[PDB]
Amino acid sequence: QVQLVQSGAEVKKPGASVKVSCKASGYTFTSYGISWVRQAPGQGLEWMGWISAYNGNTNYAQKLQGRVTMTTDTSTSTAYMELRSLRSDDTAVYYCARDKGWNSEGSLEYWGQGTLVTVSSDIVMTQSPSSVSASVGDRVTITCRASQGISNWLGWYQQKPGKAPKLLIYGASSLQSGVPSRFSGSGSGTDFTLTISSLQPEDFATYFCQQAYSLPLTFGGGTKLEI
Amino acid sequence: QVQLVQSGAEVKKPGASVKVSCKASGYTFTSYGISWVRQAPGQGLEWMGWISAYNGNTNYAQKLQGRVTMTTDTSTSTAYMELRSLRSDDTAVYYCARDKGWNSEGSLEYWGQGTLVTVDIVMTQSPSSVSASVGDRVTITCRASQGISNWLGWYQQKPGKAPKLLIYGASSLQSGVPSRFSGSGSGTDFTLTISSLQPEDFATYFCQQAYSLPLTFGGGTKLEI
Amino acid sequence: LVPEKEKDPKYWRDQAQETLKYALELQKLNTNVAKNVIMFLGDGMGVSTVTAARILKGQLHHNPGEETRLEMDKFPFVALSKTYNTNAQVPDSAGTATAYLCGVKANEGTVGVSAATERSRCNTTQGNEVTSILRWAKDAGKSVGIVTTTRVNHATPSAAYAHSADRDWYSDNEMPPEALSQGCKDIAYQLMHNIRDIDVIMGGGRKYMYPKNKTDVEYESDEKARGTRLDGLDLVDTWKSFKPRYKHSHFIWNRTELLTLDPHNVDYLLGLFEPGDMQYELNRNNVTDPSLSEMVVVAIQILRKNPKGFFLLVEGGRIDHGHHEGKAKQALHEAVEMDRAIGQAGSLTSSEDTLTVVTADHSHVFTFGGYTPRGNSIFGLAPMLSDTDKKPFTAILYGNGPGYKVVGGERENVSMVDYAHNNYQAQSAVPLRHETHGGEDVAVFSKGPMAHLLHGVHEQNYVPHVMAYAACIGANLGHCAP
Amino acid sequence: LVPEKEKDPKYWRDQAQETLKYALELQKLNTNVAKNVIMFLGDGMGVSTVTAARILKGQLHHNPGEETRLEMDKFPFVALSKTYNTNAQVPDSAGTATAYLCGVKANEGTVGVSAATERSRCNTTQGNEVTSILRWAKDAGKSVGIVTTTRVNHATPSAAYAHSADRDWYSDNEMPPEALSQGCKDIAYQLMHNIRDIDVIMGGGRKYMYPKNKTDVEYESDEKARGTRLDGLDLVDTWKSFKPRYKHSHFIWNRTELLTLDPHNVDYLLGLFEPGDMQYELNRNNVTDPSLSEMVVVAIQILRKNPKGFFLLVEGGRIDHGHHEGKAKQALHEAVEMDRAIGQAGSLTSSEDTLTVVTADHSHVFTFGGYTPRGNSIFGLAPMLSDTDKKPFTAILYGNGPGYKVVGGERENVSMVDYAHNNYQAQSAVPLRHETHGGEDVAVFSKGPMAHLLHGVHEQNYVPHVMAYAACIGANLGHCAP
Ligand SMILES: *[C@@H]1O[C@H](CO)[C@@H](O[C@@H]2O[C@H](CO)[C@@H](O)[C@H](O)[C@H]2NC(C)=O)[C@H](O)[C@H]1NC(C)=O
Ligand SMILES: *[C@@H]1O[C@H](CO)[C@@H](O[C@@H]2O[C@H](CO)[C@@H](O)[C@H](O)[C@H]2NC(C)=O)[C@H](O)[C@H]1NC(C)=O
Ligand SMILES: *[C@@H]1O[C@H](CO)[C@@H](O[C@@H]2O[C@H](CO)[C@@H](O)[C@H](O)[C@H]2NC(C)=O)[C@H](O)[C@H]1NC(C)=O
Ligand SMILES: *[C@@H]1O[C@H](CO)[C@@H](O[C@@H]2O[C@H](CO)[C@@H](O)[C@H](O)[C@H]2NC(C)=O)[C@H](O)[C@H]1NC(C)=O
Ligand SMILES: *[C@@H]1O[C@H](CO)[C@@H](O)[C@H](O)[C@H]1NC(C)=O
Ligand SMILES: *[C@@H]1O[C@H](CO)[C@@H](O)[C@H](O)[C@H]1NC(C)=O
Ligand SMILES: *[C@@H]1O[C@H](CO)[C@@H](O)[C@H](O)[C@H]1NC(C)=O
Ligand SMILES: *[C@@H]1O[C@H](CO)[C@@H](O)[C@H](O)[C@H]1NC(C)=O
Ligand SMILES: [Ca+2]
Ligand SMILES: [Ca+2]
Ligand SMILES: [Mg+2]
Ligand SMILES: [Mg+2]
Ligand SMILES: [Zn+2]
Ligand SMILES: [Zn+2]
Ligand SMILES: [Zn+2]
Repeated sequence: QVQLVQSGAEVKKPGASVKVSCKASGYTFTSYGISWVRQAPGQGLEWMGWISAYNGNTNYAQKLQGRVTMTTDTSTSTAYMELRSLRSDDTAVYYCARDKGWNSEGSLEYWGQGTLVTVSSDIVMTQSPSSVSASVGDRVTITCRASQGISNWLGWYQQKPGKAPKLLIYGASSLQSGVPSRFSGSGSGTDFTLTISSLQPEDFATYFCQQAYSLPLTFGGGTKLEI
Repeated sequence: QVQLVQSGAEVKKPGASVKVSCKASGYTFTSYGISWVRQAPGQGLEWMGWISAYNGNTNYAQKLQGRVTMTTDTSTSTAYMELRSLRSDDTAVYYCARDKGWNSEGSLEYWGQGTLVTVDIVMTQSPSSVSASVGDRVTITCRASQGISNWLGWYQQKPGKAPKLLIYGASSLQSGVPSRFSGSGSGTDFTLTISSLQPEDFATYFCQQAYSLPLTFGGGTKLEI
Repeated sequence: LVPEKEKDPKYWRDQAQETLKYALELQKLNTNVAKNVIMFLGDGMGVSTVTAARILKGQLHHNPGEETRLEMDKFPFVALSKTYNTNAQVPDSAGTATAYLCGVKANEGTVGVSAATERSRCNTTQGNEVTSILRWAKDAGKSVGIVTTTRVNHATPSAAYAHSADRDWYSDNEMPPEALSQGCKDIAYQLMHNIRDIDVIMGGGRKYMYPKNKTDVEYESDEKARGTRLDGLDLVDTWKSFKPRYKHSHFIWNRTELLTLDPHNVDYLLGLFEPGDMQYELNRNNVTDPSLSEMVVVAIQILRKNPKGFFLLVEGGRIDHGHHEGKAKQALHEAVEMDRAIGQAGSLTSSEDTLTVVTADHSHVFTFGGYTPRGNSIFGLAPMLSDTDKKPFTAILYGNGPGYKVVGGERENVSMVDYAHNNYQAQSAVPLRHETHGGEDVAVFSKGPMAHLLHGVHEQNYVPHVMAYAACIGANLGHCAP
Repeated sequence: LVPEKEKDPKYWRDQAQETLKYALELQKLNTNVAKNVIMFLGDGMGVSTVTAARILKGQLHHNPGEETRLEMDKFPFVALSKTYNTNAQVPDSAGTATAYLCGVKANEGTVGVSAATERSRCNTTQGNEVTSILRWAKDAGKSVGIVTTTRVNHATPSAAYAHSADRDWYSDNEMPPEALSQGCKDIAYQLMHNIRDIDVIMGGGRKYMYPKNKTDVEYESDEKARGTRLDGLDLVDTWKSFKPRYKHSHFIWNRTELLTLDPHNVDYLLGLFEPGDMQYELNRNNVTDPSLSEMVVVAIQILRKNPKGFFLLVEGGRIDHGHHEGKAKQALHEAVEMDRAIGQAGSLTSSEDTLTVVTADHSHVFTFGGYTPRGNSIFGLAPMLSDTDKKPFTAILYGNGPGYKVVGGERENVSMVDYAHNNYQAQSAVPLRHETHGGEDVAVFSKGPMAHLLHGVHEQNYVPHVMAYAACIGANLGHCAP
């Protein structure tokens, strides 16, 4: 099926540029855009921008503007990031993600395997609680609140330690194909809820809520569902 | 194609019976009947009867009744005709002929090779003998003693050959025949016309009625060169 | 009414899924050769008439009727036909019959001839004749048969054997002397003379076959049932004299004989049961006149013996008369009887080698509506009174006809009369003596081999060009060519 | 009147043979996956209306018109649909719209629900709701477009996004207090708060989107064009609040803005051109009102950008309004405009991967026919006078309506008045304020991939399922199975 593969690690020096490549296979390259996400070690997800593979239009985050260059090559079906003037706090894991469709370009469906790079009026999304504990077979609920009304543009992601995030619910009410029906999502406007009726031993991970209303895309703080 | 094959020549003596077999191939045997025709040496065609291959019903001529029997065998697809008490005037050529369809059993379409054996509505034909050159136009008239509607058939016989069906219904041309031949008339008088004559069209022509039993053949017109 | 079982969406979803599965399995086309062809023809049977007949058939068995299925609704393929004439915009009977039987559109009032002829002129029909599908079937060795509930020399059946410049020349009594001088022949003479070996003929019109002033066998004292021919020829005697003496011809004229005969010993049949048009279905006599179903069954049994096949033409021709007179109950009842005959005929034959085509020649101005509730009788009043003159009105209405009633400046109060009678005429817009035809397209239902070639909206004369293609008869023999 | 070329039988024979050859070539079934689905819907377009429209379209170009072909007559496949409700014998708009858009037959007067709900009762709606084909298309990633010449919250369009127990609840002003007290919403609110990602919306109804007593833009001094919402909620303003800030939304309201857009720079479009129903084609304005063809073209150009397909619902719903008043010219011209829009839309797309279905929901009691000659104007008199009262009568007649005129005790003498006017009402049989519906079956024309599954006489709710099977969306995904 659809699969995205990146390059190896890059041990750089301050002031030196770094290039990250992501090659996709299993679909028509020009029909979907590619977004780029960053995750610091032990902190939450961060967004950098995206590039459309049909017309080449690019969007960059305002924080990292002037240092990120995004290019695409449809002949070999690859997407490249170039980053310049590396700082001491640029060490992270960089992910290339693919959107879902035509107008659902804020929902990152397929994710890359992650490249570990080591260096030598935005909508604020709040998530509660932070360190909820439970047991197998129980029912748990998690709440996500936005600073502004975002209609029904919200997505729920699950990330286990050492693995890429996985899309679970898009639109705050629609379950992604292949996800078990145990998970449920509800709410609209400002407050949203994600509920697990029957917990399982394979559902212990960290959960994020991401809004797709206005740029830049913002991820939730993360709720650690421990055992 | 459809083909009918008979046995060889049979010589007998008066009193002894004779059996003639006709095997047909190329069609569904039970869907059509078989008629038996006789031709004496030098005279015209004569009719004996027929037998239906579906139900087995048989019809025999009044002249030869009490001596002709007809049987059919659909397993091997054969028709047998047996004659008894042969006389000095029974020497002739016997033909097995097949009808054309469901309601047309007076038109004998396919004919057998003819087996040589050695021991009513009167149909009139005019002229007795007509002579013409190649490329000319000829017309032959056939008259019936009674009104026969459109039931008439025209046959052609070259010397040493079986009769061939040309026109059935007095107005319809048989498939496989050139459009040069034409047929017209109705009721009591009928005509057969050849607009252009060819060297391969010199033969003897007969007209036979399919109105009422027995089937009667014409006297024959000899179209010489 | 809303029956309980219909209150669940699962019922409708399952019904639609089953219909989808059947239509998906139907994709296997039938490319056999149509050994037999059957053509059912309803005079003046549009789409409103079909719907009303379906509702009436359903309600005759104590049902709401809307959900029921006619015997012609189970025919897989449906197409639409344009019925305009060369000379007229609103069709006729003779011209349309020529169109769908001979394959060539023609003027109005002319049977069996092309459009180059002029109506009621003898010296312009020479060389303009066209041969119908009956002649094509008979020339290929097949059997031919005609079954009608109207006269055997009416426009619709006569368009298959006759070539006349006027449809009103039933016998020489109706032909003007100018036509007699110029050599024209009436329709009955052509029926008995054109094709001399038609196997089964069934219908009415027994007074056009006898010499003038000859008493009828059935009606002794009726002065309208006597003969009309001026030649002096007994046409049934002529018919018995055109066939071989070693075959069987019967000439039955009632129902007892029709039931007595066995088709295994009959080769030619001529049935003339009524002096003129056969009676209505609701006015029929059980003892002495047979229904359409019995006649169709006997005709099929007689024609089935031919190994080459047969071609049968059946007409339910009293729908047109029932509509013309202005009575809807009668016309709907002959529509139901026509459907019953279709079912009976389809029971006998097999769909693997038989092409059945049900069609109509035109449509009328019959309408029905008015927001009637579910299960309401089709001959009943509308639920609400009129909001202008405060009087009830029925559901069945006619564009024009003799039903137009006005009593001293205001229309008739329907509650004062028995609107459920057999001889009730629905109200109309403009007063006439006979309600006209209609220009709407007609529906053609078909099943059997090569029945998928009638798909879209097409002309009428396309109908007889496909049947002849399926049976390898006529001018196109490419179906069974090597 | 009898053109010369039609006087020769070879012409008709060649025409029939060419039609047969095309039908034979058509035997190659199209089993591709329908990426795009287009559904044209003629409100109240039966079988007489389509043939009358064909004649009128032919005569508009100085032709006899009978032989001319509409853009929907070139569609290869034609089927028949039965249009009864579960509550009423004669159909309605809401029930039939539910039937052919959701796949489940419903009561008379309720939109989007099943047959278990009672009209004008909001507590029976819960748990009895049914989702339409628009939701199935949207849930598969396709684009969504609704184009109408009537209000966007009329019965026919609202049966695709709304679940209400009454049609007449256009806005909260029109709902009774008992329904409002039970938390029951109107249709204008549900248009904006049910599917928040409808791509293209085209139609009228601009006064249901604004608070009460708010002056209009086109009509400043008109007191009938003001707002009606008692909630004080600006639905146009809240429509530009449920969409991402990086997208483009326009809200055009006239033709000058419509013919200035760049469909490569537009993602969501809402067009409200009239306070209520859009004007007739004869009464339309050059400058400030676009026709159906332009709106369809722009909608298709906008929806074509999606690489997964689109679903477009085009509704020419002024035919019903033209027929209800008894004015035949307006209805026929609306049908002609609908045909022109069909032609334009067919020109834009390709038939190899687009399924186009033209259909209707019911039919009226419109009839025409008086034995009119060839080439006669469809709005002209009949050739002969009446047999009874000796007065002329027109060809077009209605079963019932406001055209019933009797001046002093005798029906109107048509020869005195201008019967070719734009606002002339044909004579009828029963005097009513409004012409009713009809119970006839309707015709369904289909074209495209898997277009042959609509073949016989079937129910109305069968129509959507086939589309859901062809586009591989909905509850039956067996077309894509390996
Ligand atoms: C049906 O027709 C047959 C004609 O064959 C009628 O039979 C004849 O009836 C009359 C009675 O007046 C007898 O005189 C004849 O001898 C009968 N003919 C034959 C051949 O039997 C029969 O009566 C008719 N049926 C009815 C009910 O009238
Ligand atoms: C049409 O006929 C009905 C039936 O007679 C009329 O209804 C009657 O009206 C009278 C008026 O005094 C009452 O006394 C009867 O009881 C009514 N009968 C029924 C069965 O309703 C009706 O009035 C007539 N229409 C008009 C316009 O007069
Ligand atoms: C079509 O609608 C547009 C609305 O955008 C009209 O444009 C406005 O025209 C008025 C004229 O008095 C100006 O005052 C506005 O500033 C215009 N608005 C914009 C955004 O340009 C346009 O006039 C309308 N067309 C017609 C023929 O009335
Ligand atoms: C219906 O109206 C027509 C005309 O619109 C009437 O025909 C005219 O009648 C007058 C009466 O004297 C004649 O002078 C005219 O010559 C007639 N023809 C025309 C063209 O005006 C007709 O008579 C009216 N119907 C009835 C029943 O009176
Ligand atoms: C037919 O006869 C009429 C009257 O005898 C004559 O006027 C007409 O010209 C004839 N038809 C033709 C084609 O000559
Ligand atoms: C005639 O037959 C019909 C139906 O077959 C039956 O209802 C009726 O009672 C019979 N008798 C009469 C006199 O109609
Ligand atoms: C539903 O509402 C109606 C009023 O429209 C009321 O009469 C009825 O009692 C209600 N049903 C229930 C179960 O509350
Ligand atoms: C504009 O409107 C007029 C009538 O007001 C009409 O005649 C014309 O066809 C319309 N279109 C154009 C392009 O003028
Ligand atoms: Ca009788
Ligand atoms: Ca406007
Ligand atoms: Mg008739
Ligand atoms: Mg509508
Ligand atoms: Zn007719
Ligand atoms: Zn008629
Ligand atoms: Zn309506």
